[PDB]
Amino acid sequence: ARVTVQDAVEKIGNRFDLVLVAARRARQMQVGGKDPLVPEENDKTTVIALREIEEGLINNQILDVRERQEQQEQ
Amino acid sequence: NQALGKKAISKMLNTCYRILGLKPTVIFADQIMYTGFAYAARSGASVGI
Amino acid sequence: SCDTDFGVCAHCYGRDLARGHIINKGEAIGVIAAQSIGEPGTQLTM
Ligand SMILES: [Zn+2]
Repeated sequence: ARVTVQDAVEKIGNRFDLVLVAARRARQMQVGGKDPLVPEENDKTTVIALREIEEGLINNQILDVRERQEQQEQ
Repeated sequence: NQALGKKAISKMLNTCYRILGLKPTVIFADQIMYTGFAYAARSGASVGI
Repeated sequence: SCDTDFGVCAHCYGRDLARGHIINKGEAIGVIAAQSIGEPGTQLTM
């Protein structure tokens, strides 16, 4: 779990767009059709998305390109 | 190296935040409160007549 | 003297006091200012 989101905040620094990005990632991982890109340690989807953001592996641009690639595949 | 009278401790936390960041200052605040409680209890400070 | 329309420039308003960095866009600075001014007052001697 993440007691503080400062590490995730400095990756995409707005403290406001981070909430939207994490909400989108958590929605993807929760409603189905997605699997976590970071090892899952019994914690909920919110902190998984936050840790993916903090590790620098999830961002808005790459989320958009992944959605575009999924649309192109279908 | 002071008496830490309710103001030096506040400045301690402020300098820790300014220089180190947020996670170190949160851990520092938790440790400060733990050790302060423990040693205040050990001191046995009591008010008498 | 923000000189902008319907808002306040992120630079003309200094860094926010809650965080070290400069204030990001979208923060509702008016409500924060009003609450900060009105939080004392229940202790002002009148
Ligand atoms: Zn301005």
